[PDB]
Amino acid sequence: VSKANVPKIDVSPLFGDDQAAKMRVAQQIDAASRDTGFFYAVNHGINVQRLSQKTKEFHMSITPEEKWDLAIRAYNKEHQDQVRAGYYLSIPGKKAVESFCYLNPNFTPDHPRIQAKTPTHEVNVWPDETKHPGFQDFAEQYYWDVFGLSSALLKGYALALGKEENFFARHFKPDDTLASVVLIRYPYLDPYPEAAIKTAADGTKLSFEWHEDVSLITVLYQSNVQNLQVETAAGYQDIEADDTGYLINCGSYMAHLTNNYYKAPIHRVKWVNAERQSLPFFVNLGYDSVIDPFDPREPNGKSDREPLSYGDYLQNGLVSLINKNGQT
Ligand SMILES: C[S@](=O)C[C@H](C(=O)O)N1C(=O)[C@@H](NC(=O)CCC[C@H](N)C(=O)O)[C@H]1S
Ligand SMILES: [Fe+2]
Repeated sequence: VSKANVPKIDVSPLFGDDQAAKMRVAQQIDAASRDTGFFYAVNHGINVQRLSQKTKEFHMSITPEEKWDLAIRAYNKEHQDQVRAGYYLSIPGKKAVESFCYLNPNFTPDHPRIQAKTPTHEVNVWPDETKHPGFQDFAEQYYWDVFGLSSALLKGYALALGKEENFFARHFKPDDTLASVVLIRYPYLDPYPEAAIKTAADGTKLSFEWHEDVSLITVLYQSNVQNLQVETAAGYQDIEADDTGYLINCGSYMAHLTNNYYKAPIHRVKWVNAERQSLPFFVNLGYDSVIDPFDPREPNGKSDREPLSYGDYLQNGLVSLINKNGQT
């Protein structure tokens, strides 16, 4: 299988005030977005080793009792309000992956969207502090650290598209973003259950089938175990692992907004019998954010797509994905 072109882009100018340097970053983002659709963000400023250590400590110490107590509705009918946030359980013998999802820490019981019980907004659930000292605080701070990186990246994408740098970022705000963190555990298992292994039409053993992301962009930390593949005209290609960088790609909202100038790349997860982490941040806008679709290939910038609200986009997409590839 050939290796995918995934360049490493030094994104540090996007945090500063050197506008020319920022355009040179934007060109690299443009190039990667028009090629395979992936790049690694390097010099991003985030302590990923500490993220992976705190995440390991949580995954390896949470107990079965705690998983039920935090479980989303799909696993625990008592928890009707938890569609998105909480624990996603494994099924020994059938489903290997397990994960924990949390949303904007500002979605508190007094937040006006929580009061209105607006879809896709939830108050996060957390384990007991004494059993997981430091974990909630760590995870909440991680949310804001990756939010800051994501805001810088959105400035780069906006420049790359010929827009002013706050074109996306002005819709990405601490008080209302629908962005989520997922702390995914892919375990080592001996024997590994065949029912937990899917098989692609080409024969490749998979843990998660082909999909486009439900996001504006995805900002991903993973361990140094190769597993991702991207579909290109060349066929599926392997994305090399880099546990020092953030793997970045566009989701299908970006594809809508840009009339597919920046495609949401189709990708999938190969089956690997290895204990590893996958820690995506899904960059979602606010529930009522609307960006007028455009097309940077057309002289007048005009597109024949209708405007779509982020909240409608997100609620439909999350359901569709579960229907396509199954409840994670
Ligand atoms: C790089 S790979 O595609 C990332 C990863 C994986 O399996 O490692 N994936 C997931 O997990 C899949 N994504 C989802 O199921 C969407 C989760 C959305 C989330 N529960 C939310 O409420 O925001 C996909 S995006
Ligand atoms: Fe994905």
